[PDB]
Amino acid sequence: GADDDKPIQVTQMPQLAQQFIKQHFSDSKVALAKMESDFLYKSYEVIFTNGNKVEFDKKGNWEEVDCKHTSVPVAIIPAAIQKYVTTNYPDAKVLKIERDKKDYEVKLSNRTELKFDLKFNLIDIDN
Amino acid sequence: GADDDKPIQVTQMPQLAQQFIKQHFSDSKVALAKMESDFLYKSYEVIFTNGNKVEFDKKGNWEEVDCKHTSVPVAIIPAAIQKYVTTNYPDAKVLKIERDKKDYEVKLSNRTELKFDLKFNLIDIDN
Ligand SMILES: [Ca+2]
Ligand SMILES: [Ca+2]
Ligand SMILES: [Ca+2]
Ligand SMILES: [Ca+2]
Ligand SMILES: [Ca+2]
Repeated sequence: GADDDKPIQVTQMPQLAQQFIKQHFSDSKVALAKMESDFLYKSYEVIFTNGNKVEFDKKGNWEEVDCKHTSVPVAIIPAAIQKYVTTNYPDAKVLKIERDKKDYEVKLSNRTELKFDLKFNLIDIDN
Repeated sequence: GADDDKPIQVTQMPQLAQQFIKQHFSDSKVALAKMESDFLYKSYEVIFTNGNKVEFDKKGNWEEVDCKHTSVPVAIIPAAIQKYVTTNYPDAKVLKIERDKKDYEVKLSNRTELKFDLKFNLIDIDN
């Protein structure tokens, strides 16, 4: 829970996560890194000085990239999802992307939320 | 996709969905009901005249209750989740709840989003 939050240095994060930050957020500055946990999970969150955030699983694989203050770096977005978005919502940016073992969620700047299965088939549009 | 939306009467929705509306939204008025679909899914959405929405799977089982204009009827919220929310966020209402085959998402009026597994163990807090 919230009481279990533990601030850490970026160097205490999994190496996969450290690499991801360097790869995609080289131009951003880290405001706070923490380990988030409860009885049955552990994750890592990094918040940048512009308010954007990335959350990683215990292995350092991203699970949430929330760039609502700018937009999500395109390299992170699966090509089939980027094509769907740029075809059908050409005036929107992707503000957040999430993934788990079953789907991707994408939140657009026009407030639409899309969900895709792991084979990038559309399974929900919410406006 | 958006082009496939098909407006319908509420009586064309699965009976489980019709029952859910009557059970929990007796005081609301239906503005629009539709079948939503793409190649690999079908769902049903009902929007009320106050802007709240419920989405159901093809069988009429709710998957999203978005009551951001009021709050989610408490009877819909699993007891363990209601207890977590009312303990740790006593000033918040639940504005949306979602579920799938693996987790529940809950969005609170203070903008916090919580995720629980199907056994109601906390697996994410996002602020
Ligand atoms: Ca939908
Ligand atoms: Ca939905
Ligand atoms: Ca989800
Ligand atoms: Ca989190
Ligand atoms: Ca998260």
